Amino acid sequence: PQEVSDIKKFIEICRRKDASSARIKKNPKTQQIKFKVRCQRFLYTLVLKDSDKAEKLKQSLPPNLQIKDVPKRNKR
Amino acid sequence: SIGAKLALVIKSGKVVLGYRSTLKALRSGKAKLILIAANTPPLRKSELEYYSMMSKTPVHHYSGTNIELGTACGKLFRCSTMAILDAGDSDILAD
Amino acid sequence: SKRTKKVGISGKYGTRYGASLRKLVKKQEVTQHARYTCTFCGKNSVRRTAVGIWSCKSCKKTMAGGAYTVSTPAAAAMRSTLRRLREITEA
Amino acid sequence: MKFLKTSRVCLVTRGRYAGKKVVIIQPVDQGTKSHPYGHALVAGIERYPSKITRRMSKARIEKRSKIKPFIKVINYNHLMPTRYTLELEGLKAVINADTFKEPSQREEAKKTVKKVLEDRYNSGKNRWFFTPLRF
Amino acid sequence: RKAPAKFRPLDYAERHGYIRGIVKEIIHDPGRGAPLARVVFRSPYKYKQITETFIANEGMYTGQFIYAGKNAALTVGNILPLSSVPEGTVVSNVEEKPGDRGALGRTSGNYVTVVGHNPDEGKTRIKLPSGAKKVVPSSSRGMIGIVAGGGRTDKPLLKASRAKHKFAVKRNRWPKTRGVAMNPVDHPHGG
Amino acid sequence: APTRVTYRRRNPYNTTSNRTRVIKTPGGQLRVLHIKKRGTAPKCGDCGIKLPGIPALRPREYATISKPKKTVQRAYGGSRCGNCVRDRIIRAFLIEEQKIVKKVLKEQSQAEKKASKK
RNA sequence: GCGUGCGGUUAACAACCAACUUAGAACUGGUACGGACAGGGGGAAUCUGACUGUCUAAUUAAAACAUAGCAUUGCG
RNA sequence: UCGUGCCCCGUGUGGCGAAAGGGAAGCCGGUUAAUAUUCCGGCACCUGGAUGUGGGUUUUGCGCGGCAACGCAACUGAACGCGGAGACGACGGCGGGGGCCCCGGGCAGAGUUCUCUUUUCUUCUUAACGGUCUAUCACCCUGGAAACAGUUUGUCUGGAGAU
Ligand SMILES: [Zn+2]
Ligand SMILES: [Zn+2]
Repeated sequence: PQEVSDIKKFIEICRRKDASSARIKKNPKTQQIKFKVRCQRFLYTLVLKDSDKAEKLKQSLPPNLQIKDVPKRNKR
Repeated sequence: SIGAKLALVIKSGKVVLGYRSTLKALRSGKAKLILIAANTPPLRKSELEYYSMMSKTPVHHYSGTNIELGTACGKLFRCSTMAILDAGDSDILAD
Repeated sequence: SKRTKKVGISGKYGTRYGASLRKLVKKQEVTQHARYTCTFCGKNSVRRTAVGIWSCKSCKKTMAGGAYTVSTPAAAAMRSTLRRLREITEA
Repeated sequence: MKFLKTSRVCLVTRGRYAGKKVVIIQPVDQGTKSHPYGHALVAGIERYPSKITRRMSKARIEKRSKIKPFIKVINYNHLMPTRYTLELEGLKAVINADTFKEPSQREEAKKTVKKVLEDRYNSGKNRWFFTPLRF
Repeated sequence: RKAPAKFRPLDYAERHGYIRGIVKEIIHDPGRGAPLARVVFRSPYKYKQITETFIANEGMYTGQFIYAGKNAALTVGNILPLSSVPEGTVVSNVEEKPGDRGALGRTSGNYVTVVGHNPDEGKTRIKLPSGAKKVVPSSSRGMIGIVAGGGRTDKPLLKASRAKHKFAVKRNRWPKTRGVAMNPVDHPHGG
Repeated sequence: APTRVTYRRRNPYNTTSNRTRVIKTPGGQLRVLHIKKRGTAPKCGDCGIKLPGIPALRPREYATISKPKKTVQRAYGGSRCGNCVRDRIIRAFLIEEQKIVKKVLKEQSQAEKKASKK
């Protein structure tokens, strides 16, 4: 697992061809949001403060990338 | 003879004791004499002779060790090589 | 503070092996555990590594010497007569 | 007498250029604020020219006769002075203290040193300076 | 133990001039009371260096240059043919015949004294550590000096454990039971 | 709470290849973790000191890291230390200078001998 | 918030935090106080083997054997 | 190309022999009646191969910076050599780190409650693999120390350069 501290680098990673899927994790106790993209070798995580612009980053993310919100319970 | 001259140079004139200060005196070019002990490492001895050859400085090979060179200087520590910058009242340079 | 009257380093043996043998081993133990002045760097840091092997801690030089002393009187006399024989041969 | 003068040939003993041969451009015995010690501004050879045999072609000769130079501020304790000298007025005031504060000035000085050293090497003189030290 | 303590093979350089080697290590050899010396020489026929193992004489040190050959100097650690040394010198690892790389005077504190020369037939009279007198070819080689580690037997062993530790690496039999302590079936002295 | 552990492999003996350390899992359990031996720092070929700037790894771990991590940008970098390189440079220069001096003196002696013979 | 040029060694002072030993004293119960457990009987000598160690698995553990030290012989 | 040859090199000789020696690389959670570092999910690593993209280097052809110890994502390297690692005893005390043990506060639960006990007990966890900031030794630069200094529980270090 790798952490990305640059929005531009995260945008290029999400536009890589091997980016199979993406998910959004919300931590309201910490008041943060996490964008996790699943590539071939590494899972890349971008950590942001919970904000409207952090929500609008979805619009800058590519459309063909299947993005989903993490549920409260990881049901097996 | 050489010990008495060195002791009077210690009393009157100016010296520097040690390899780095001797090299500094040779680089400055104000060194009047260089003394190298018998048990000095051969590489260091050859480098000191090369520095003195470039600076036109006489070299005396002290037959004693570094302990005896320090004792002849009158100090309580060893001394592999030294530089005499001022002869003072001695005739150690005229030899 | 002197703790033993005469056994010295041989006090580790207690009452064993005999007074004469303890006195014989004491001198070898003392001269083999003493520190010696180096003939290359002038520091007092030459100690025995193995049998007849004497190493200096400072300048990292290893010399071949006697079993319990750095130099043997036979070896020193050998060096003297070798020097005079070499002088005779060259002259 | 002083021997750490201009056009003095020295050997670098520490750093990335250890074992290389340099010529002293400017001796600073008193030191500066940035370097509070006796030091020197030197120019030297990073990549020596390769050997030339009698059966090589002209293109291979001019390819192997190239010299990669460098300029350096170096402490006196990291130099081994040699009795040889290399007097060039093409290297006269080629570098100063402010040369090393701008990357472009270092490139221009290295170009000038390369041209002068290549001319002196093609002259066929001072062969010890262009022969690499083996150690 | 890694390598036997032998001289270099007798070649052109040692037969006609000398060759310089450098002492890299002075090491302990298990089972032997004398330290060994690792000396590196140059191969005259190829680029690769050759490492040898000598019996270290007293006074040898790491970083020292030794010289082996006919024209080598009379200095401790130098290996010379016996024809090139004067009378009264002591040598070590003396070859019984020229080319066997050393056979005589090898243990610690021991040496061989060159008593005399007979150049008419090229012989050298030598004195062994046992007091015996021997005649060897004058081209036999020996290292100048005395074998290091002398005075080893002046210290009492003082303990069965120290005797056991001595003999366990030297493979000699220990402990030794007496023949008179045996049965008559086991020893002629049995009973 | 169970605080006692077991080996996770079939070797039950405390050998030098059987080093373990205690970890606590996210499941709340105490467990062992088999670990490799410590890497050894590469050392100078002349004096034997530890070479600074070079990582201490097991021998086949050095194949997975790049060239600048395994070396120091100097002559003999990653094989000899800086003091030994300086000593080598000074010794080489001084010995070559003395070789030139000895050749000059031998030529002068040969010329003097030729003049005496002639 | 750092750079100097000074000036002073009563911080010998304040604030906060911290754990286990050692010594001393009073009072008090008693048939017991290392209250169970745990845990040398001591001494005067003689013979004997120097000591540590080893053996007769399945009747003998020892003045037996070994040991270090000493002495002799043979071998270039 | 006298086309059906010539040159270079020396070091020898193969196999077996360790589920405790050496050795490339996997962790966590869950799952069965019975297997699990093997299955399932997530997240990794090693070895070997092929060939792209980005970035790097280069018109001063094979990087730049730092006095130095050296650093930085790269930053040519055959034969032939040198070196390091693999690779190493026993014992003694000292220091750092993990885990365990112990103490206090808090939320939740459980027990005790003639009387007392703001009480007693239980859960409160964070793997491999990575990033980043730091950690004894040692090394480098300045400078030159007796009124000797630094310093460990343990007396070693220093004009061969200490504080
Ligand atoms: Zn020394
Ligand atoms: Zn080194």
